[PDB]
Parts: sequence; structure tokens; C-alpha cells
Amino acid sequence: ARVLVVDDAAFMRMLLKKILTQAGHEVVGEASNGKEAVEKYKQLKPDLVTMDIVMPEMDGITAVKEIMKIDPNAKIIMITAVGQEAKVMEALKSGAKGYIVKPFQAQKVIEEVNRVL
Amino acid sequence: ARVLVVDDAAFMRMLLKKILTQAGHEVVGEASNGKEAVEKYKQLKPDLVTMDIVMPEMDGITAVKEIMKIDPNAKIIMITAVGQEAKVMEALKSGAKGYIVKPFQAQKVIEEVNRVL
Amino acid sequence: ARVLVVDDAAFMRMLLKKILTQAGHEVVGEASNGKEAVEKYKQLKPDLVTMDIVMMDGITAVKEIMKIDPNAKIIMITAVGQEAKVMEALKSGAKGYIVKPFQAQKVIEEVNRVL
Amino acid sequence: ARVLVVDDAAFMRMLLKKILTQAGHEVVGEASNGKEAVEKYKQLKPDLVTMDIVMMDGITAVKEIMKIDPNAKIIMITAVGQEAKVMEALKSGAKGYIVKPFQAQKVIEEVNRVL
Amino acid sequence: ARVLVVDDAAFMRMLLKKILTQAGHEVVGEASNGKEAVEKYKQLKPDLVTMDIVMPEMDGITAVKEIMKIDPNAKIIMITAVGQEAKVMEALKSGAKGYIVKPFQAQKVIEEVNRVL
Amino acid sequence: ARVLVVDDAAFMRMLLKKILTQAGHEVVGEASNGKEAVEKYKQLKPDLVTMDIVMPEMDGITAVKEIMKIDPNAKIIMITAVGQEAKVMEALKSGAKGYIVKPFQAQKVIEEVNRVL
Amino acid sequence: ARVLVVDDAAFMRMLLKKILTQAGHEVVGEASNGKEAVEKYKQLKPDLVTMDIVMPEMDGITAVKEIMKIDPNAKIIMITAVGQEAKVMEALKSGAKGYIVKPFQAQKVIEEVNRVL
Amino acid sequence: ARVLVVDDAAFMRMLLKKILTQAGHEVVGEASNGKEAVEKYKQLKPDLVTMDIVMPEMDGITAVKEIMKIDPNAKIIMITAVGQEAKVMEALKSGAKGYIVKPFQAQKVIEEVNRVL
Amino acid sequence: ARVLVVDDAAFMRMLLKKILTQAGHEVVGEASNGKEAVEKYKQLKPDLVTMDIVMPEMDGITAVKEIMKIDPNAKIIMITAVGQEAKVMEALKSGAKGYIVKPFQAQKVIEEVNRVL
Amino acid sequence: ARVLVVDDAAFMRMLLKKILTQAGHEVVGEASNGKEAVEKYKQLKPDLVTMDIVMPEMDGITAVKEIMKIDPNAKIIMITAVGQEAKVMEALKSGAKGYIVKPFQAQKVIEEVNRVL
Amino acid sequence: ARVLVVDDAAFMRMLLKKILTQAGHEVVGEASNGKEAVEKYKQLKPDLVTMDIVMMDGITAVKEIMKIDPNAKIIMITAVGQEAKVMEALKSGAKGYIVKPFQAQKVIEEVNRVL
Amino acid sequence: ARVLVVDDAAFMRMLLKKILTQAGHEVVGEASNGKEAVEKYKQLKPDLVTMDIVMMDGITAVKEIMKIDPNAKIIMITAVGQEAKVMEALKSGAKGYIVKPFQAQKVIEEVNRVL
Repeated sequence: ARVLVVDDAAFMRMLLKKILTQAGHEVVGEASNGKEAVEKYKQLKPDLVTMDIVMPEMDGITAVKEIMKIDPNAKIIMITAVGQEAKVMEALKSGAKGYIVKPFQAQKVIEEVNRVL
Repeated sequence: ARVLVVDDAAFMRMLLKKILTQAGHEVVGEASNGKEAVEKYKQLKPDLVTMDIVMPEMDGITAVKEIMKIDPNAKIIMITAVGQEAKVMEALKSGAKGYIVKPFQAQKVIEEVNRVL
Repeated sequence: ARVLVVDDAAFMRMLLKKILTQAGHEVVGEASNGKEAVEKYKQLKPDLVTMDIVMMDGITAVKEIMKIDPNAKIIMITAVGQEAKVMEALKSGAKGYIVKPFQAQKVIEEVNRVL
Repeated sequence: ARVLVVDDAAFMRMLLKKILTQAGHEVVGEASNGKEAVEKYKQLKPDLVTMDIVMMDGITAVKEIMKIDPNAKIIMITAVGQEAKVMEALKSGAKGYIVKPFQAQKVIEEVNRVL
Repeated sequence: ARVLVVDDAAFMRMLLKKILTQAGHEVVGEASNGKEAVEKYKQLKPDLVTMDIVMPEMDGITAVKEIMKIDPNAKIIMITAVGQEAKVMEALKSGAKGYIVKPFQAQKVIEEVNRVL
Repeated sequence: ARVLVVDDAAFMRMLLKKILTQAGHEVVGEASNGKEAVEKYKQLKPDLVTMDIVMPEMDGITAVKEIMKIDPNAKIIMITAVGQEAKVMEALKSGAKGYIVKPFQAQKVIEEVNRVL
Repeated sequence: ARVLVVDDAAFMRMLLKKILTQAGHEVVGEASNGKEAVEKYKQLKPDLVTMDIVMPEMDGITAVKEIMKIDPNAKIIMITAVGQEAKVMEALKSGAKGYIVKPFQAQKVIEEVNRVL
Repeated sequence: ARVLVVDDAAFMRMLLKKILTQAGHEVVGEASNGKEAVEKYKQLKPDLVTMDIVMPEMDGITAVKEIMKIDPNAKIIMITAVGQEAKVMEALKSGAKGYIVKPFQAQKVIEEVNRVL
Repeated sequence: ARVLVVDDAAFMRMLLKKILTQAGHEVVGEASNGKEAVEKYKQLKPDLVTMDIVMPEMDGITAVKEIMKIDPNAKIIMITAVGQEAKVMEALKSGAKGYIVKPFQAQKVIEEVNRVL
Repeated sequence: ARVLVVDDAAFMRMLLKKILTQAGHEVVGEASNGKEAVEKYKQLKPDLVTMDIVMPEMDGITAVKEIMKIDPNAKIIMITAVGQEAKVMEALKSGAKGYIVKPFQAQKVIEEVNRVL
Repeated sequence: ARVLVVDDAAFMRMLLKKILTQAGHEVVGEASNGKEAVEKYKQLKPDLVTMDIVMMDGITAVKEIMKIDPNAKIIMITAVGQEAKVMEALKSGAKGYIVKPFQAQKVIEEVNRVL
Repeated sequence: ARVLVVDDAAFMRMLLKKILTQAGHEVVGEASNGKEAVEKYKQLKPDLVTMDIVMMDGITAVKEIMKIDPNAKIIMITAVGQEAKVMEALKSGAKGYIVKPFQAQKVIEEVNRVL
């Protein structure tokens, strides 16, 4: 069978891939999160999917909060896309120190890195 | 000057890594999701984190539902960890056909793969 | 001579208690399940524990029904903490589950999905 | 729409029956254990079965008590057909067993042997 | 002229076998207990059976009790077949320390041997 | 450890012996019925006993009855020891055709074999 | 006109061979089971194949039984993988004297060969 | 010792043969299935047989499918017994060109051979 | 006067060696773990042994972690038996790239070596 | 490739070494325990490491027992840290003749050496 | 495209066979030594041969050891069919031999005779 | 009583070692070929040596095949350090070589060049 292997841990995808291949199956693709598994399913139409039941769920804001609990002096720069300004605002409130804009202009990224350090 | 780079898109991590390295910084690690960013922060104690504001949020159950919308005959095997049985149950209800237990015992994985196919 | 009596059936605890008391022993406490027996053991330090096992399981019944009728429609009832068994029941052919305590609307929604 | 309701608790069968009937379904039969559900399935050919699983087990409780007190004295209660579980309980540290239905003299003889 | 020889004492079967063979008969099988004599009769359809009137009668439970009288610290592991669980239970009650399951899986046999020792 | 292996089937003693030896244990003796296990325990004082839960229980009379059910024309000669005359009598009643006496005198055994055939 | 004849019954192969030859065809090969038919097809590239739909295939246990009928003193070692213990047990019961485990450890193979001889 | 080596996998026979020969034994023959092992036993009278406990069985239908993969223009006639019709149907669907029932008339066998060519 | 010095700490072996030599003794060998002390005793037959009671012993997983600290691009294949899957999983998580199973099949060892390189 | 082979069993290192060499790889070193594998890695910078996941650990007490089996007149002094007294006691019971606590005075070490000789 | 594969290591023949087959070639035969390769060549007439023969012999080793130590004690380990070589080894200074397959008892008897 | 065990098969060294040790001897070393046995003899000075060397070479096989078929196509499989032998094999008529460890791609490239 043609198998899509889904797990956030690269090494776990590799272990499962080895077992599946030894049993005669072909791993036709891999994914590390939910959204990616859906897209790869559409594209590859595998006979079978294996999926870790823990898929990454933690949003940027929560990650900022957790890092700030571990280290109140942490320095975090957010990357924004357009339309997510509300979330960046909240990330800054929760302790992030700045942000940079995609697509990256190298000079502006570096200027912001220097300001934050 | 020691930087942890966090983004779900590999090519975006590579572009940012190149800019940071050219400017004299050392990229000491990378992460593609929130949970991984937190763990890598604890472990690496970087001077600086760059973090995409959109981190993967889709849980396993939602990924199962979405795959089932695309293909009502999809064959999906969940991987369970201990303590997540409620979520596996719901994944099965939402259309997953079976599950395998970590740590993997190859013979049982294959037996479950064969039952599902 | 100090005895902790464990059985899920109240009347069976009472019958055993009567026999033990007539023979000169003191029933110092009672329990109706394993977890409760452990707690009472810590607390009472009895000389002796009597324990009844409560044992065809649900999973086998699901398998047997599916052998008789491969199109059988079975909905499991679970409470919180029994999810491992429901998982196995679903794997063995059950089509869904409903949660105790029952919320009528959710029971009916699941009944309709399964039919 | 024809439903076989399976649960060891009578009152839970009645609560589910009420909800199913109010939603327009017919409860065509009831059972309190797996074996009985299989027999009733053959006989009634229901469109749908609801089945409650009845699940810390006795063996784990024996193990936990033995961790707390390696000299604990535990006597299992078995009926005919549960011998596999008693065997495992004895292996996990229980010192004996008594048979239901209880014969007072044999219970006391076993209590004395174990003490 | 085709003879099934039944006796619990090997040397008695050998003496009888020698006499029968010298007299021109063919010993087509041997058995050392009752159950074995019945099975060998079905299978061999001998013209004649010789059978010691004392066949072994001691059940497993009695053998456990007798060993325990000789040595109260004896360590005995029962082998169970399916359907004999009541007898194993009673053997454990009478002083046996554990049991192993046929067919033997070597790792589990050894684990049980180690637990008992 | 020093192990006494008890099982009515020779091949099962050999299989268990192989597993025990591979794990480092020494099989110091074997027995095929209950009575023999007790005697060997006394004599060998093993650290450990393995014992099949089904030990032969069927007496001579039952074996005669069972053989006669299988083949009403079966020809069975009993071997008697002194003191077991009641059992031989019952074996004859249940369909055995004769008996021979231990210790064997070859001539008398053969005379009885010829009478019965 | 070049024909491969496939049937598990030798007599049926002989009858078909005779008829085909009398009609002017050349029987270029024969096979008595499926696997053999495939191999002979690759190798001989016949114009035509005749093939029985049912080839009955003798398993290891049956082969042990048949060899033991031919020679009651036969010495047979089974080659097994892990997980086949029920079948090994049955093979031993039917008269096999031992077993060796794949993948092979040469030392253990030889040890088992020596024990059996 | 003189050894008959029985295994369906050629490479496994070769590995066992090498180990046996290095230890000083003589592999006097090989077989790849049960029936062949029996015949070789009769003929060679080996001191010892090594025999894989699982022989894989290719059925007629699979053999037809495999031949058709090797040569899509293969010409196959199912010469079979009555009562197999579902399997013959499937063989015909999988590419077999003909069928006859045994016992047959020579004339009709040849007529079917001619139709198929 | 011929002394074997046993201690896991190199500095402690050096200090003891110096003191023993200054006092007129000859240090004929050193060992840093138990197994090594035994072997060196057999071989050197010293008049005297000094021995630390506690030698801490590094397991496979710790060795993987330590090698990965020294060289983050290290390529490590674990050698495991069946039943150790939890430990292999952890070794892979700690940075090992694969595993091979004892007893060795040479072909699979090489296949895994090639995959990892 | 250049390979470092790590396994506590010499014979297992030799089997793996043979397979690797036959396939064209170079075994550049060997180790029998974790600590030794780390040191050899630093020194050899191999392309690849094969490493048994379980390293067996001989403790000091076992090493004392083993030495005493080899030579019942062995002279062993336990040079140890404070807080180990139960284990030293057992070592003395198992035949060690002396003990000193580290850190020590040279003079007292030598005095204990002299007492034991 | 028809290939004869020659290598003394079975697993190396198998690896090369797999690579050749994946590339579209047919492995028509195998051999593990030179003499066997020649015979298989005659018989199979392959388009192509791959060959890895891996080749100091026992007799030379005996001679060299005897030069180093004229009192050396050497036992040859031989199978049937190698008697000419054993003869020569004994002439060159070896003191005995043991025959494969080994009986432990005969090995020990020969070791004792030679010492 | 101090024994050097010489055999190209690891498992045969191990079997002989076990028998020798059970009989009271000490195996002080092992070797898998002649040259190694000589070196180990010098170094260990054993009381006793057991030796099984098992020895047509590749070059002769090439020559014989070329006599049978002057258009034969032969590829040598070599490791590093055997270049002198490959040279001679090519001179005697072999058309190419492949180097261990194999890369599949290089094997195929060489097979295609030679055909």
C-alpha cells in the first residue's frame, strides 16, 4: 500500500516509515501537522494514513506566554503576515519585544534584531 | 546573538537563518510549531527568538474530519499515547479505522495495518 | 481478626459480614470497588481483606454480534475514564458512542448519525 | 428505530429508554450483560444496540495493597467461571479464596488457614 | 499378534515386550498411563492390549500438596491449558507460586521463572 | 537454577528443558506423573519444579471401559500385583479377557496370550 | 505448439502429455504447483499452458507426519521464526525432534543439530 | 551427518547449507516444499531433515495472475475438476483463454487447445 | 607488591599509582570498570588489588547523548534485540539515526547502513 | 565508510565487523562499553557508529566475587567514598581484606596495604 | 543482460542481484568460488559475469610456526576429502588432527595425546 | 593448556573454544587466517594451536572463462588494497570493475559501459 505518514516528530516518521517499508508498503509522503496532512492527502490520494493523535495545537501567543514564564527576560520578535495584527498585538502585550514583516527585507530584519538586543 | 528560529515553513526558516548568519548571529536551533519552540527555548536558552505569529493549530480529530470530507472512504490509523484515549475515541468516531500503540512492536503494527486495508 | 470486606454487591458484603462476625471476627470497614479498597486499607490496616472480582465482556459481545450480523449498528455508552474500552469496541465494529450522564439532544444526534 | 438497550444498571436502561422513546424509537428489549445482549440480538434483530461497558480492577487493587504492605493477607471471592482472575490475583500476592455461594464452615476454614 | 503394552514402569514394558517379541508378536506401541492407552488403542487398533492394573492416579493438586509437605518452601510453577483454570487456582492455593501458558513464548516463561526464584 | 520438569508428554518435557537450558538453568530430572514427581522431588531437592496441571488420573478399570466403548471386540489382558484383586475382578467384569502375574514367567504369559487370542 | 503442463497429479500430467504429443505438440515442461508453474513459464516461454485451478499444498506439519509414517525413527528439526510457537508445538507432537530459529545463529543451529543426533 | 534441507526460500537453504557444511555435515539434498521433502526423504534416507514449518502455497489463480504479468499474451487453459466454477471464472477474467473439465475426452481437449491457439 | 588499581576516575588511579610506586610497589595494571578488573586480574595475577566499590556505567542512550554533544552530525545506528523497542525509541529521540536487529541478517544490516549514510 | 563498532560481546563485534568488511566498509575501531565508545569517537571521528543499546554493568561487589572465585587467596582493599558502608561490608564478607575512605592520606593507604599483605 | 553473479558471501550476491534486477537485468545463476563460476559459465552462457573471489594457506602457516618454534604443537582441523593436505601438514610438523563434525570427546582425546 | 584457535568461521572458533574451556584449557587467542595465526603465535607463545584454513583464485577463473569464450564480459568486484589483482584480471581479459561498498548508480554505470 501507498501510505501518508503523519507525526510532528521527524524521527517518529522515520521509525514508522522503516516498519512500513520492511512490511512491503510505500511511504508516498510525510506531514508534521494537521493542515499539512490534509493538503498532502488531497495531493497524494494515499491508500492509508498514519496519524499521531497529538498534532501541534499551540498558537504563537501561548508560545510567547510559556517562554515568558520560563524566562521573564526572554527577547522575542514576532513575524507577521497581513490580517493577523490582532494576534501580534496580543503577543507584544504578553511580552514579545518586536516584529518583522514578510516578505523579508534583510536590512529591516537586521535593524529590528539590533533594536531588540 | 544566539537565535532560535521558529516558523512552520521550512523555506522561511532558511531565508531568516541566512540573513541572521550573514549579520553575524548564530542560529542555535529551529522549530516548526509552538510546543517545539517552548522545549527548544528551555534547552537552548537563546538570546533571541524569532517566531511566526501563525503556528499550526489543527488537532488530530479535525484533521481526521477534514480528510473524511475529502474522501469518505479514507483509511486512517491513529497513533496513541497513554492519556489521550478520549481523543483517539473521538477520532475513531469521526471516521478513523484503527490505532497503533507506542512504543511500536513491529508485528502488531503490521497486523493492524493489514486489518485496516 | 480485623477484616476489610470488599464486594460491589451490598447484600454480599452483608452476608460475608454476618459469617465473619459469627466466627468472632470484626468487620472494620467496607468497600465496593478496588480504588476504595486501597484507600480503606491504608486507613484501617486490617489483618485481612476479602475481595470479590467483578467480571462475556462488552468487547466480546460486540465481536459476537458483528459475526452474527456484519451490518449491526452498535453505540457504546461511556463515562469519563472508560475511553480505552470504547476505543477497542469501536475497533471491533461499534459505530459510535454516547456519554453519561445523558444529554438528550446529544444522544439523539448520535442515534441519527449512526442510522 | 427498533433498539436493544444493554446496561448492567436497571435505572440507566430506564433513563435511556425514556430518551429513545421520546425521540420516536421503540425499545424492543433489554439486557444486563454481554451474553444476554448476544441472545437478545439473535432473537430481536434490532436496528440498533446501545451497550454500556462495565469497567481500578481487582488485580490492580491487590497489587497496590501488596506495595503498601508486603505482608497483607488477601482472600479473593470467586464464583464458578472467574477462575482465571483468581489465579492472577493469587499470582499478584493474594493468599487464598472462598467460593460463592458461601458455605460458612468453608469460609471460616479458609480464613483460619490464611491467618 | 499386534500388541499394545501398557505399564507405568518402563522396565516392565521392556520385559513384557521381549517375551512377546520372542514368541512372534509385534509390539506396535507402548503407553505409561490410562489416557495414553486409550489414545494409542484408537490410533493403532491392536489385536491385543496388556495393561497394568495400577495406572497413575495422582492429580496435579495432590502432587503439589505432597511436595509442599516434603518442603514447605518448594517453588512450583504450573503449566495451564485453557479450561483447567479451576485446578490451577487450587494448585496455587495449595502452595504453587505461579504458572506459565502453553503454547510457550520463551520470554514470558523466563520472566515467570525469574519472578518465582 | 536446578529444575525438576514434570509433564506426561515426553516432547513437552524436552521443549521446556530446551527453554530452561537456553536461559541458564539445569534440568536435574524429569517425571511423567504425580507420584513420580513427589519421589523425584525428595531425591533431587530441586530449586524449582515445573508441573503440567493435567497429570494422568485414569485408572485401569476406566481405561478398560473406554477401550471397550471404542471397540466391543477388544482383547485386553490385565497385569496384576498382589492386593489389587478387587480391581482386576472389576476390569474383567468391564470386558478384559484375562490376566498375567508379575513377576513374569515367560511360559505362563505366552500361554495366557494364546488363550486370549 | 510448445506446451507447459501444470497439475499436482502426476497421472494427469502424463495423460495430457500423451494426448498433446499424439496431436503434434511438444510438451516442453511440467509443474506440480503454482510457484513451479510461474518459474517454468519464465524459463520456457511456452506457446501454451494447461493448468489445474486447485493445487493442494502440503504444510510442514503434514510433511513431518508423512515422513514419520515412512520412517518412525526419522530425525526432523523444524525451522521456525518467532511467533510460530503453536505450530512448532504441533510439529513436535507429530514427531519432530527439535527446532532452530531464523534468523540463524550458527552456534545454536549446530548445538541443536548435535542434541538431536 | 547427512542432511536434507527444506525451505521455500533458496537463500535460506543456502545460509543453512553453509553453516552445516562449515561444521562438517553433508547436505545431501534440498527441497522447497512439503511434497518434494517427502520424495527426497524416501530417496536419500538422510540422517537428519531441517524443515521450515511454514510452506507458502501459491494457488492456481495466483499462478495465472503472475504468468499474465510476465506475458500479457500468455495462453492458458484451465483444465480442472467440476465444482470449481467461481475460481475458473476468476481465472478467465484474469486472462486465461479456455477451460475443460476432467475427466475429459482427448478429442475435446485438443479442440480446446486449437480454439485457444 | 604487584598491584592492580581499579577505579572509574582516572585521577584517582593516578594518585594511587604514584603513592604505591613511591612506597616500592609495582602497578602492573589499571581498570576503570568491573568487567575490566576481572579480566585484568586473570591475566596479571597481581599480589594485590585496590578497588572502588562504585563504578558508574554509561548505558547506550547516554553514550548517544554524549556523542551528539561532541558532534551534532554524528551518525549512530543502535544494535538492539527484539523487546527493547522503548529504548530504541528513546535512542532515536536522543539523536541516533537507526537500528539493526540481532541476530544479524547481513543484507538488512547493510541496507540500514546505506539508508543512514 | 569508516565505522566504530560498539558492543559488550566480543563475538558480536566480530560478526558485525565481518559483515561490514565484506560489504567494503572499514572498521576503524571497537569498544565494549559506553565510556570507551565516547573516547574512541573523539579520537577516530568515524563516519558511522554501531552501538548495542544495552551495556551490561558489573558493579564493584560482583567484581570482588568474581575475582575471589578465580583466586580464593586474592587480596583486595576497598578504596571507596564515605556513605557506601553496607556495600563495603558485603565486599568484606565476600572476601575483601581491607578498606579506606577517599579522600585519604598517603601514609594510611600504605599502612592498609601493608596490613593486608 | 543475463548475468552470472560470483561472490563467496551469500548476502553480497543477494545485494548485487537486487541492484541488477532493479536495473532490468536477469540474474541467471550464482556461484561462490572459482571452479563453480567456470562450470556455471559453460552451462549458462551469460552475457555478463560479476566476480569477487577472496583468497597464506594452512600448510604455509604450519611451516612458519615451526620455523619460529621447532617444538610447536599443532592440531589440524579437517573434514573428509582434505586428507592429502592433512598428510602434508603432518609432514611439515603438525602433530595431529581432528575431524569435523566434532565430537567433544574425540577433540579432548586428541588434545591430550598431542600434549 | 594455553591454546590459539584458528578458523575462518567465527562460530567454529566459538564451538571449539567452548569445548576446550569445558575441558580445562585456556583459549589465549583467536585468528581467522594464516598470516594472523603466525603473528598471534609469536605474540602469545601458546602451548597448542588448532588450525582449519579453508583456501581456484579470481585470476584463474577469469583466464578459464576467457578460454571458453574469448568475447566474455567480466566485471571484477574489488575493495581498496586489491588493485594489483584487478590490474592482472583486466590484463587477463576482464572488461571492468566495481568498487565496494557499492553505490547502485555506479554499478549500473559500469554494467552499461561493459555491455
